[PDB]
Amino acid sequence: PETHINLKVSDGSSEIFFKIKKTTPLRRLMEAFAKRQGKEMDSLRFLYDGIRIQADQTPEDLDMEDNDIIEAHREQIGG
Amino acid sequence: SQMDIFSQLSRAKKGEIIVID
Amino acid sequence: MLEAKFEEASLFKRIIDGFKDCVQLVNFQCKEDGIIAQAVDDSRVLLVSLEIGVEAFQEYRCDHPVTLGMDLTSLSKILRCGNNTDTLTLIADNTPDSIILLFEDTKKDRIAEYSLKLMDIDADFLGIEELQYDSTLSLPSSEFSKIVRDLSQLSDSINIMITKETIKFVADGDIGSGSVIIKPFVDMEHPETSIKLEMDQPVDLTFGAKYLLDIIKGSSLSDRVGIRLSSEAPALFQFDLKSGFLQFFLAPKFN
Ligand SMILES: *C1=CC(=O)N(CC)C1=O
Ligand SMILES: *C1=CC(=O)N(CC)C1=O
Repeated sequence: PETHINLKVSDGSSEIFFKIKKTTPLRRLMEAFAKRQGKEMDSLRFLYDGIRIQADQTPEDLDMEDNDIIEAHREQIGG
Repeated sequence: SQMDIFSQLSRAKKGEIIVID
Repeated sequence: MLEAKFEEASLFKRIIDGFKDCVQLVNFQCKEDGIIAQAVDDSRVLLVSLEIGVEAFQEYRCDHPVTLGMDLTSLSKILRCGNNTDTLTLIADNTPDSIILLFEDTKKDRIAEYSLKLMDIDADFLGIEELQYDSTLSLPSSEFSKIVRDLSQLSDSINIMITKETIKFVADGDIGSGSVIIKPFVDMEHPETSIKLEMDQPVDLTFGAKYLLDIIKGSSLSDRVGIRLSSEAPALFQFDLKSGFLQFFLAPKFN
């Protein structure tokens, strides 16, 4: 229930499913997704609800509901 | 000009998992 | 049969009052797990849909789906002859042609009960599968209200326009234009003041401001509003209530 949360990070091509405590900084999650991609952490941006997720923030204060999708795109000049 | 809500409803209708704690 | 008991007749009156700002008639679809109040505005452009969940009621019972087509005048008339603090009970059988409201003062053993003849209403035909949505934003409902009150002063129509990182509201009077541009944002200090945008398709619609002016009254009920627009589909505005959901479906205007 209140314990954890499950999240998907999709780069449009592939996915990864994640379990983390609602209070954990997303930094790790983001890094985990980056390495499993073989990309540089700073070469992609993680969008959520239209905002640009910041490594510092946690799912809790982002209003994250179970099985939310997080969008990773290449760091470029908008779509 | 405004349109009708129904004629618009008519026209309209017609495997890894990583874990961190 | 149908037996719906509100703890306070005023709760029901509040509902009836809300509706009386937009519509004359409501259809009360009573299903086994709550009631879905449905109405269409007189000019046939706005569609309101209220979902009174079961825990909203003091005691609910529906042995079989019935539709109670009511006239909001009549209903308000009956509600006068009742005290806001009385319990209210709607009583109907499996195929009604008439309903009974039953007011009950518990602290005195007073019981009052009036009949109401039902009628046929076309908002029985609200069979929207909710469809699907190019874009979906959500924002503080009063913030949305402020915007609407401002630009509705400029013009008879308002234009919403969504883009990968931009919601842009605009109105053009022959006395002045004006426009708001908002951007998805979050803060930890006040999470509930946040703007969430989920875009899949740039959208650009225009709505009659008077309708938007009705729609915004929902803000008293919910401190956030969800907006879902799609190219050629009615826009959805919706407010979460504790025991249900208020929803408007508004047709955009064509060019
Ligand atoms: C028109 C204003 C309002 O608040 N509602 C909800 C019942 C309307 O239908
Ligand atoms: C209370 C006022 C009134 O007109 N009626 C008849 C519907 C009442 O019950």
